[PDB]
Amino acid sequence: SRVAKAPVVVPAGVDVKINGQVITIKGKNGELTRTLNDAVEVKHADNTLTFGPRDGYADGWAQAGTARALLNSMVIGVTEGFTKKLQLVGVGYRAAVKGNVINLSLGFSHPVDHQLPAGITAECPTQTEIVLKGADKQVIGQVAADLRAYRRPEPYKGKGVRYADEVVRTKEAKKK
Amino acid sequence: MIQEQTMLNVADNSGARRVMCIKVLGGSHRRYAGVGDIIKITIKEAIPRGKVKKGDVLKAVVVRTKKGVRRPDGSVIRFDGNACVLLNNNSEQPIGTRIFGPVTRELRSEKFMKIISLAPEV
Amino acid sequence: MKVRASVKKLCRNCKIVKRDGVIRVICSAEPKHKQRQG
Amino acid sequence: MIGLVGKKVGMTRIFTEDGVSIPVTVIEVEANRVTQVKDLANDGYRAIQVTTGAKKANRVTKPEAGHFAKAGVEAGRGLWEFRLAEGEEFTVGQSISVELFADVKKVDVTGTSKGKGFAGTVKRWNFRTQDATHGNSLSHRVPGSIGQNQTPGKVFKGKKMAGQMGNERVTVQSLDVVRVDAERNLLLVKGAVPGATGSDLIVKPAVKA
RNA sequence: UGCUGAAAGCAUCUAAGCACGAAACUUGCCCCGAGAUGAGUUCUCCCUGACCCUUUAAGGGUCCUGAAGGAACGUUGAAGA
RNA sequence: CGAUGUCGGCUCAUCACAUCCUGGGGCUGAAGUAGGUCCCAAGGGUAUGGCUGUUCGCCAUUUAAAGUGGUACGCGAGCUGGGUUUAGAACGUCGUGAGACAGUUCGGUCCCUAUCUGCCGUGGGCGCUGGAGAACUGAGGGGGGCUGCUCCUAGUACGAGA
RNA sequence: GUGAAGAGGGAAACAACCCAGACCGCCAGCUAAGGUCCCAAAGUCAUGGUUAAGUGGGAAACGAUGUGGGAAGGCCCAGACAGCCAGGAUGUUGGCUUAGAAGCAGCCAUCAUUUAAAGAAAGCGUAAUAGCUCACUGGUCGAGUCGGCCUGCGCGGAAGA
Repeated sequence: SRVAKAPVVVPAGVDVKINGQVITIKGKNGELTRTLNDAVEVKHADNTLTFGPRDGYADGWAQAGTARALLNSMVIGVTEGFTKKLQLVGVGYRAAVKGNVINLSLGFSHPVDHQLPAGITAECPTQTEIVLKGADKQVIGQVAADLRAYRRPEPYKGKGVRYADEVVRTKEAKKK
Repeated sequence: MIQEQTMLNVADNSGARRVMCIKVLGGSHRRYAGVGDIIKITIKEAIPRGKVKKGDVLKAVVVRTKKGVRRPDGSVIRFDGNACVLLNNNSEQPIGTRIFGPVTRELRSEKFMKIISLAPEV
Repeated sequence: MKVRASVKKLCRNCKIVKRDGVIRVICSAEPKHKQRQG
Repeated sequence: MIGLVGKKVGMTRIFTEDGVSIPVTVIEVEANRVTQVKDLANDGYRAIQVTTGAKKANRVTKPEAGHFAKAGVEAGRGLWEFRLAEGEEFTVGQSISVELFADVKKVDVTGTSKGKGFAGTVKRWNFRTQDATHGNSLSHRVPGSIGQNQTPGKVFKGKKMAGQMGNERVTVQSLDVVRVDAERNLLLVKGAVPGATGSDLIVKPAVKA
């Protein structure tokens, strides 16, 4: 019990429209998103959002912290979002976006042809930069990890979709 | 049909009269050959008044078989015996100068681009 | 790989995890360490 | 969608300057009545009746003509109800003939098979039979059975076993068209088709590439 | 392979919860198949008797009148033992 | 012991595994092309001739590729009857000797008028609640399927370069 | 001892093992070992304790932040653990051997400072410099946290017909 009673305190214009178990959210940076849970009971006021136990179910304050976490990650989503961190690396490798589909040249005999889930969009401010925009913290991290999954870096190559965070694996040997 | 370690008849001059077959080459896992297939040959007696030597290896093309040519002319085209024409084992084209009979336009296959310069049906 | 039987840990560089009955050691000193047990 | 029925008439040659004479099979077709559709009124099945078969009755089955449309009754030698999918047709009267078909380039062809002699195992599966030279009495071509050692107490039918063949449908997902006459109802197709002269066939425009 | 996140204020491919993944599996399409007694579902067709006897919410008999269906002849078949 | 035809071959099923090419992914004292080496995966593919009665093994020649065990040492009322251990005989050795012998070799007749269960085909009966004619659905079964080269990816990735 | 050469009751089918001994009968009747959710007659009993594997219902060695009872140690309420912010410097060129050492392939010594504060050692990054994560220490949230012991209980570890 460290944050499961902590009231979140949302900014002005964040209204969090609630119907029993159903909680919906919208704001100046995020289009209408729906959430649903059966493990913990949620009550809301003008700006203070409050989770807690259910009758007949056990240890509810240990789930209320998790239920608070994923919802407060949408409060920031619909107001300011997250900073850009996803990039593309490799010779001739480039991205473009048309509606819900990303066209990606990755040294393959097809252009990957990647489609987005619901409540997520993509932008490339340069041919090597990828900006994923939604309201759920999960969908952006799932699609980033699915873009990451194409070929993966390879130990002497280091090429594909990567983060703005250096990983401590690099080879420089040996030549036959 | 067409066997290894078995003699084959010659259909051109100065290349002896019977020559030994060692490999039937050709298509995927194939243990036989027919008209226009290529064969690996070895010569032991040579007949030294021709153009071939004793103890040497050659490349040949099948020109006569009893089964003959099956598709391109709307009728089967059969020939007499079981016979081949000898070719240069590197530089291609015939080593003799008097090919017997008309031969056939079924020899105009992807394995031959210069054969069209010869005076038979090819 | 090596499959081992029951393995003790003693290295700060291994950020070890467990999933679906198998252990991943997640090394950056020798990334070829891959034994499925711990 | 369209489809017709006909018979195998025989073999012809179209000729070329490339020396090939090219085998081409002749079929004569009949016009299709397309009298009525069965469409979801009771039970989930959908079907369109082409009928077209007409045989002198004496004889000839009753219920396979027991729900004929408000037209002159012609039954026997064909019904061809099959199955319908995503066709959104007229429920009554959508008749067709060969002037709707003469522009077709490739067809899908169906017919029925007959037995290969005794069938059994040899002509059923193309198997080899045991030899009779310097061995074997009365045990050369006998059809055999699903024999296996009893150590498991149950039988296993994994060996391909004796029985009957044919009496079923056979089909072609694409065949090229060669020659057409929409006055003689002739459709000439590239190469060969099942059966011999006078055998019944079903033909429609191809949907496979 | 993964996402997000508690137990363990970190971290975590599992706890609550969400996305993937094999040539195989369930399936596509072709054939056989409801003896599938778990007896499914549908289209079609047809018969509108009296009196008597045996304790019988069921049978037995004699005539009256007869339907869908069935039996089956020898010409016989690519149905073929 | 008051009777279990044993090993090799021809013929055909059933189960499994720490895998020969194929699936999905990593490692190298892996730059790339390839072989190699590990994990899950046993669904698909699964060489013949030569010496032998066979195998092991050696040998020959192919190929993408030439994996294996268990089952009454899997199946002799399907077939075969060479191996081996009771007819017989010979070359040779050895014993005082009937003879002995993986010391060889040549041979030595393993068979059958399917009762009854199963399987295949094919007739006949019967419960589905008045009786018949014909279809639709699909519990369930069978089929699926492995591979070189070559065009395209691209002489791109990697590499003086090959 | 038991069967051998013993009926019944119990025990998956397994002479022996555990109850108790088998003259005959009844519109009867009590307990023994054993059992009492279904299947199979009697508690899905009352109460107390522990375990969460879906265990127990095959298993050795062994490893890992699964869990009650009991007794103690280290740290701890200007304050612990985890975390985030901030440091990552100097005396000093680390002595011996040497090809070879900025602690970090062999050997093993040995003291301090600037300071709110930072190691002749913990582990890397190199040609060095840089720099990075910790030790140590400061700021800050705020109660148990660590590693073992006794008595009990989970998890896998664990391949063939």
